[PDB]
Amino acid sequence: GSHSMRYFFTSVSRPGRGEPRFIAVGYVDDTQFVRFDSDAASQRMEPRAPWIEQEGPEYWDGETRKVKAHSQTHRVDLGTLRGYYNQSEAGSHTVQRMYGCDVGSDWRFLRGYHQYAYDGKDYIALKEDLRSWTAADMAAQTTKHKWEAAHVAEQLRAYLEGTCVEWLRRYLENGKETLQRTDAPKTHMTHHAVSDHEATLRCWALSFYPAEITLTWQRDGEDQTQDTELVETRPAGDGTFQKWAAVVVPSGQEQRYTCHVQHEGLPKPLTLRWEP
Amino acid sequence: ILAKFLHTL
Amino acid sequence: MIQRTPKIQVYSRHPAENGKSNFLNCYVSGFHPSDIEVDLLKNGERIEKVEHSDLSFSKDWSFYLLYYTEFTPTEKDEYACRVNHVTLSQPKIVKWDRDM
Repeated sequence: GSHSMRYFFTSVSRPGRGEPRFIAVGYVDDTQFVRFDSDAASQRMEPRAPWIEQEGPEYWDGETRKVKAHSQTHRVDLGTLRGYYNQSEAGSHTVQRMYGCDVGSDWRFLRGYHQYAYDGKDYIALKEDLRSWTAADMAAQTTKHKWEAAHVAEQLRAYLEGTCVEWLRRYLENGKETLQRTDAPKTHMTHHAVSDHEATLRCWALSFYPAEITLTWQRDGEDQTQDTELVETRPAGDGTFQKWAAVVVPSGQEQRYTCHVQHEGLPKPLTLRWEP
Repeated sequence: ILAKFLHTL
Repeated sequence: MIQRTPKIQVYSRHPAENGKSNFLNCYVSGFHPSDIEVDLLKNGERIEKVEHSDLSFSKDWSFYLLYYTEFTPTEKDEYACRVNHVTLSQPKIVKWDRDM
């Protein structure tokens, strides 16, 4: 399957005093591998996976230097965006950036990403061709003019199609025994009597990686969305994920219902039925 | 690894 | 000035059995802005050995966080997650239901 590398950057201005709070996280697929937080003591890019620990102290020097230049760029942005939107200094405000590359199952360049939001709303994003920009409003149109002038898109394209892709490959190779493994979900079904005539079947997917999954209920071979409830897929806290889906059914009719589970780690889709 | 430069808006 | 109220799930990392060491999680998502207060509670009282994940966010720019602490469930103990956020009138409390 495909793989992604992504970085996520959040900066929250502190109006009373001092510079903005800045947090950066790096991910390979659904696995966080690095981070920086401006309010931590180390003031360094820190490892969050055991496999990135094998990088030498130059790597940590280079990634610390870069991530600090990143927080300064976002510090300067908060102040430009305050003026652009003509906002006061009493208000806290937030910028978020995300960038990265996706590779297919041959690990070649598939797709690149660089997006930027202000106060939780789109501001500017690199289009999927990587040579032009989507600006959401006129302030962002001003930024787009400046970045066209200074050939920014083209630097990004070198990074997204080149550096990002080569470092992704290298991580997949050094985190191999976790990143290139896929953990199929451990599934089961529970029953709970609502009342004397209604019953609830809940289908569980536990312990799976990566996070993408689908759970579908059927009745007598047909999709059923009515009288069901999905939960958002949630992290277990040990690198794996969970999710469940449930359906309310009339008592005695449990065996009409089947739960179907699809996941990259399951050669074929799985089918659960209450009746043992 | 991170991008080498990040331009101000 | 666009505010999103956090969703909350409270759950264990493993199938919950009594006298067996585990992890109580409170996963908070879909909120903006990022400032948020999350506490785990044990029979109402706040637990202090509580760690949490590094702030990140979804493709709609809403934030999410995992708060967790080690615990061993027992027959009588009741657990809960307590969230406050500019968005809420006062704290939303969600009980740990084991089958969820």
